[PDB]
Amino acid sequence: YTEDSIRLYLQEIGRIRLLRADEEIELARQIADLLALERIRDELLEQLDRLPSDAEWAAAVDSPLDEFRRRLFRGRRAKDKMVQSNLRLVVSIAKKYMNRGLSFQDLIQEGSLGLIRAAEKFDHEKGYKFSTYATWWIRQAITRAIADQSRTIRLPVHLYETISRIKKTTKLLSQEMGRKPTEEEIATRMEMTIEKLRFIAKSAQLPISLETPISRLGDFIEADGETPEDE
Amino acid sequence: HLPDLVAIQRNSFRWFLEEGLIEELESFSPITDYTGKLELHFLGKQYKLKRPKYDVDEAKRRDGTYSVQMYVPTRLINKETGEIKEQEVFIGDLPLMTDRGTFIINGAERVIVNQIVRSPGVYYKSERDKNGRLTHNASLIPNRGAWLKFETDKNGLVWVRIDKTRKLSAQVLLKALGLSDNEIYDKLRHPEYYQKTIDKEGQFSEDEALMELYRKLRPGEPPTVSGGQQLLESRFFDPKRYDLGRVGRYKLNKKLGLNVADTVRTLTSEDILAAIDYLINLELDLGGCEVDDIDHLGNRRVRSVGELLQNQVRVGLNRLERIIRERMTVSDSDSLSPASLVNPKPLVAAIKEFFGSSQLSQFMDQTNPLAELTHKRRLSALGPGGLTRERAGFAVRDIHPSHYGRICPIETPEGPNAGLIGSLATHARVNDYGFIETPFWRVEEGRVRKDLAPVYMTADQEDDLRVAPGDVATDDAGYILGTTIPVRYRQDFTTTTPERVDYVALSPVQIISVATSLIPFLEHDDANRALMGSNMQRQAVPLLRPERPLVGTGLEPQAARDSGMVITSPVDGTISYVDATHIEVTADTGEKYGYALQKYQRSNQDTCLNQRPIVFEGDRVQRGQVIADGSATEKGELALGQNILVAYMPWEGYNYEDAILISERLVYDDVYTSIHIEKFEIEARQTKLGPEEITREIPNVGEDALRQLDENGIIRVGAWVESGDILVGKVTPKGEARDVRDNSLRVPNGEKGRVVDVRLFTREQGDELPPGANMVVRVYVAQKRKIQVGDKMAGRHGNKGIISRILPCEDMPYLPDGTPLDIVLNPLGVPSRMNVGQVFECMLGWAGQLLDARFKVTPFDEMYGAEASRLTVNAKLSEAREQTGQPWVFSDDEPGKIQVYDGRTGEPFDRPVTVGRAYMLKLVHDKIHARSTGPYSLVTQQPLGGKAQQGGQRFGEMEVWALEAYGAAYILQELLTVKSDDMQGRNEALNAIVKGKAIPRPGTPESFKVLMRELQSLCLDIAVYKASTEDYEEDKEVDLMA
Amino acid sequence: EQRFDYVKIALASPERIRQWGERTLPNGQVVGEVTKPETINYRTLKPEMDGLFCEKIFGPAKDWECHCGKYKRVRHRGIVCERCGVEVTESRVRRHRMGFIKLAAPVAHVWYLKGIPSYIAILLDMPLRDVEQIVYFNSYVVLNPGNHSELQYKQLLNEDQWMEIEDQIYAEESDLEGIEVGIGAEALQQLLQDLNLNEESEKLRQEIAESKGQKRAKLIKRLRVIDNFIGTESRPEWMVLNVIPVIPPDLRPMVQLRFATSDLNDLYRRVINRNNRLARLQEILAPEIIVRNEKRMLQEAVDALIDNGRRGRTVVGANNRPLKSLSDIIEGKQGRFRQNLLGKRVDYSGRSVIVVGPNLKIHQCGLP
DNA sequence: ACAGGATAAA
DNA sequence: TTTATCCTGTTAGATGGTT
Ligand SMILES: [Zn+2]
Repeated sequence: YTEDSIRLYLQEIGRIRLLRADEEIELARQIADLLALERIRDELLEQLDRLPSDAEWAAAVDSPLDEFRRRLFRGRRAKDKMVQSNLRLVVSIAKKYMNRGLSFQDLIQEGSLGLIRAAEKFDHEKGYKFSTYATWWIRQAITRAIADQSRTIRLPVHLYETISRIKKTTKLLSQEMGRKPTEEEIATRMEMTIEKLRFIAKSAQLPISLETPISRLGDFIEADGETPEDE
Repeated sequence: HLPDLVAIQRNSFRWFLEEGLIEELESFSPITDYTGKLELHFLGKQYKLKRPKYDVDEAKRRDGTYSVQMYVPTRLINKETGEIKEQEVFIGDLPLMTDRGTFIINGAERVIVNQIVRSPGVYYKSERDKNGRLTHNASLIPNRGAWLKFETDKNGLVWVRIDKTRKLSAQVLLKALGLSDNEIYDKLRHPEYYQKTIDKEGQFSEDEALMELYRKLRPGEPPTVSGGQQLLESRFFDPKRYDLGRVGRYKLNKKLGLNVADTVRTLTSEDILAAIDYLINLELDLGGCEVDDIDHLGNRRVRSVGELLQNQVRVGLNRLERIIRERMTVSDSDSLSPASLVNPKPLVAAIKEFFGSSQLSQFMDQTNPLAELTHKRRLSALGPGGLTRERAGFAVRDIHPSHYGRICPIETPEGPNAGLIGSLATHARVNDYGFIETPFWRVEEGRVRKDLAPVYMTADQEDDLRVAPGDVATDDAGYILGTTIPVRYRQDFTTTTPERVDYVALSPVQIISVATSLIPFLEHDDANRALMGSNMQRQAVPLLRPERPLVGTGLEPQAARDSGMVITSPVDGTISYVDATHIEVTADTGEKYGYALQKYQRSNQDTCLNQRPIVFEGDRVQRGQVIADGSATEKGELALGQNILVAYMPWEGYNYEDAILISERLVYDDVYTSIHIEKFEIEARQTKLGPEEITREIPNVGEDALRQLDENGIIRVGAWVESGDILVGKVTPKGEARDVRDNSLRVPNGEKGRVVDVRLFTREQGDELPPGANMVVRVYVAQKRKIQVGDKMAGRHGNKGIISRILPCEDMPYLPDGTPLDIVLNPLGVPSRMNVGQVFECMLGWAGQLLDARFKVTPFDEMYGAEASRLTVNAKLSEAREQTGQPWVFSDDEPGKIQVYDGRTGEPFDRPVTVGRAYMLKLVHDKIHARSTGPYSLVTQQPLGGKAQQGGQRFGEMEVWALEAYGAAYILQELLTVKSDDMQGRNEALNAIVKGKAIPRPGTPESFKVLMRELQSLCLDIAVYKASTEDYEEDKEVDLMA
Repeated sequence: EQRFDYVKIALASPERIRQWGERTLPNGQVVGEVTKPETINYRTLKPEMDGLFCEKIFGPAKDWECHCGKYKRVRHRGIVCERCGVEVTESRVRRHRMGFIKLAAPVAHVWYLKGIPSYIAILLDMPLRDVEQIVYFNSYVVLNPGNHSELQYKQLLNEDQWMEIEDQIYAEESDLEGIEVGIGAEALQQLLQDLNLNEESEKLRQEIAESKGQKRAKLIKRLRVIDNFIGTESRPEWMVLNVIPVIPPDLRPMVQLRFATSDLNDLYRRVINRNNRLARLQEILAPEIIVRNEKRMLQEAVDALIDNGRRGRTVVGANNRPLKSLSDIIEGKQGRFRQNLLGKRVDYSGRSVIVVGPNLKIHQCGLP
């Protein structure tokens, strides 16, 4: 009866055995069948402007309602197992950003979405291991989540990319010239105005908390209003 | 025999530079990736250092950092191809320690305090139950890592409690370590006591031992022998997660009696077995075992900048190694070079955080050289790894008999910090393990051997010897006089024959600090007033013309040579050039030496750090002769106050309860006047509307208030600024030409002086401006302050006071020669405070004035006679009386008292009073504050607090209780609502007062509404209701927020 | 002569929380639900539209000025804009309006869960450890014994035990019907809805009559809590939160010095992020473990918001210091009551050093 | 992280 | 016109934490 939540999640994960490549291929085939069936249903939804009933959906596949429903179930369970047995991969990738703005548990749950998408777009016919395709999606989901959920004043992804390129250019100039580059040099190298560079530098800052010891910061800030004297 | 006073701060940085950084680089040098293909080696024995950029003075005036760059050679080795790309990588910027023991961080002088902590090792303790027997426990504490607690139960059981988890019998731990029964049976001395535990808990084998250890440490997981093994290896055996330290190994070997090498710094089987054996023997009372005292200075250590830096560097290096491994495995190609592999951001961040934002690196105390000197010799019990204010109790804040000669028993703060911050004694020093030592002379057959060299000794060493104090008197050569001699044996005071004395302290002032060593006639003062005087000596203010005491103590020339503000000639020659800013001395036969003097600089506490020359042009100068002096020194030695005529008698109520009555000569003779320099800052930022401009085109201002600006919007050097005067003119682009808005910087209310420096820093000039700023202007304003009503004056013996009246010199009492006094002090404050030493100094100072002499009396001077101080003072006064020729100077009927007359009427007082020359100091600190209406807080809409923002005075709940006891209801209600946070009643009250009408009734203050909103936000349906008047109606919920 | 007479405090129902936060617009659209964890725009420094500082929910940032700039000046009073639907009024309303957050899954109020008396545990007559395990998804609970023989109402089932029960119920020969289990705060809500207070009160009174010792004391405490709920006419399942209130933005100010932000903004953002992710997981039919872990995360985030560090680990900030939650504001020597209600900083006050005036009279003072 | 594509807001 | 902001996809293999 531990109180830790991450350890409990890791235990819940460890109760699942890793898949094998043949198991991956089988599950990928069932997942593809489920995806095609879902696409058909979506077509029925466009035709009916409503959710099709199981009987209408079974009729759309010329399949007995029992056979159709069992096929649907198998596909659901296949996708479920594919995601479930790879959560360990999700944790292995998510542990590499535990100090960037999102807590470890948030990284895990955001990488789970990438794993789900990877399991939805895996192609067995490609002839590759699922652990190679899934890594890209897990990493992308975690990086996007960090870009969109790490700051109180959220910055767009293009701003993160701009800041990264500014850092790389600054390091390259420092290595080339053997000294710290100036603002004008960096602005010329980046082909952008110095005011834009200063704006990027100002927007990259982290907001300081009101309760920073100085005694707290929040007790030294005046209030917006009209002074009784000025009325 | 006093060595360098600030040496605890140098030795620890010399050590860090010599062998402190190397050990931490080498401890992490071999970095390997997971595939085992690439390896980074850091040849940390060859780290070079780049010369500091800028300079010490340039860093100070630019508001930068004084530092160097560290470059270590590295070699990336490919495990297969074997290509080795040798290179030198940038590691970080290391701030450097100046010649005075301090660091310069962001253009401010900072000092790293010394921390007194508990030393690593094994400590035994015996606890007694309410009704049970004595049970013994042992704690094993490393320099860094997890603790290992052993405990003995009431039934004879041995338990181990790794970390703070539940206990586990020692058998599990000993079997998990890989020990068979025979070895743990042989090493233990009394094996049946442990055999009882073996029988009660069952003999675990290694496999099940590791299983149970894993089960107890990490419940909820399936046990695994390898899992347990790894857990133990990471807990107590991992060189990078458990460090005993050199001191930890030394203490373990000394206590347990082992012989393990000094190089091994992790726990070993021998260690735990020994510790258990010692616990068993202590339980059974073997004879050579003893519980430990944690307040003993032999079980406590001092950490200084070297150790704390090492630890921060270690953390940064761990982060750097993680980054390196991440940016090494990912690479699918060996296109990496050691320069592109290391990232100095974590190490730079760790060093910057340690030197700028830690609570062990402190803003320097720089009021005078004495405060500066005692700030570098300070020992703290608080910080990251020590105590906390709420956890420190009575036992920790007391004096321990092991502090004798190592920590001053007098100099401490008063208040919440009493006993938690201490000061190193005069002769004490810290050895290479971290324990405070103190020197002694050897005594052979009752003879003190001052020919041999002082033997230093730690607290534990001097427990079996009989040590005599430094006030024992010896005859010609060295033999100790007397028949009984006080000694210390095993932390107790006894008396012995002087043939059984082992060691003698070097000096009578070996027990006190440097600030307490500067109090003459100290043995005639109480300890509380000695504390007050020593503390207040470090709040004195450097004066316009300093002056040496007449009754100095002998340590003044030594307390000023370490602050690094006095210039002495190292050369026995002649002086060829003297100037207010430069001195030059030509060696008798040799090269010329040149010195530059600081002029009207500014300290951390806004005092002045001037430096003036003493010598004249074409002067013969010897080596070690004073050439220049600081702001608080006269000729070599400390000078914090002035010698003034004092009389002890009551005035017409102006001496009442520590108040001070002075003369007007102290104002027009420029006694007790000082220079204070303040710094004002203005920032040109970039708003979304536009940037901010510094210019003289200020709105709503006339040309009569732009006289002293330099046609750029900034005031001129040498201008006199009064209150509200513009210093830097700035305009902001407000959004609503007639668009600029005025937020120019002005002098605060109650401030005036001359402008002495206007430094400008802009990004164009190559300066490190803040992230969003485009111009930083700094203005320095200096002023001369005279003594005035409300200032604090002090003496060296603990007598403080506030000046309440300044009399014209024809109203002050005068002497039988016509000389009016300078200060009148109440004698009612002398006998109840037991600071009689002030009555001795005055009298000796009187003699010193009359004999044109200066007396150096050392504390505890009564080892030579029965009453040495009184006899010396009386003899000096009689000699002054005979030399001067005036019989009224000294009287035999009343030695220290002479006749004094009244300046108002000319009639003598009924009885003679005590007059003399007293050495008084002027203390720092700007406290007067008042407010009518100003800024308010964000959430509660209550007035802000603080002098710098027109803040209000807090009306706490004790004041509310006081007003409730008076029966006041309208004063209380006006204070609580109309004058604090009745957001609508404040304006109505102000408007009624201005117009002259009556103040209307208040409403509900805003803090109550904030609280109701917060309680609703906590999922509570709390509300305010108005009761129904008639019968068949429901109560109606009242809307406050309207 | 006085506006209000008494202050009454009761258990907040979800309807009351929604009423506190839901306000209608002239267009007919209702507002008051915070849907996005966004505080302010980085470039325009203007609050977002469905975030923690929204102007359509809390009020205009600038008094008598619209969010889009269509309406300005006092002339337009009470005129809700059409382009963005913000009410052109005084900005002071930003410290009175609340708004709410609707939760994808119910959570438990930590005050009624982790307290010296555990009201949820006392009402359910269950040990606190079992209730905590059910809430934080460590064990199942038998919401209905159904037809099984060894299963009892309100019994904790481990994962392996529940799998064995699943095998039993999916056997072709099983007559087992009507067995129900639950995990999370939804199970607690169902158990709290099951309680019939009148019958429980009568049964407890009858049992107390024939009882003594510690058993009597425990039944007395249960009867006291049950009778309090009967008198207050409040349903005990209200201790399980379905919606939560949002504090007004001016009570958690985000001022610009850099931007200084209250810790409540971060706590609310955590709650909103986890709630939105849970909704997405429930929309794509995610694996059950992932959904359960997200529900546990939502419970922990709401816990940290209400009282940080009471149950689980303490949520630190940018520096390793605890974030100040809602409970930390109203308690302690630095709390609201003792720092702002029982004692205040007042105007028309000064402070200075005192010297002795010997020529003054006892009723006089010397003021500079 | 990085590249391509769609779009609307400045 | 010209960016500012959002959306989707990526194929060696990788699969339970630090303080
Ligand atoms: Zn609008």
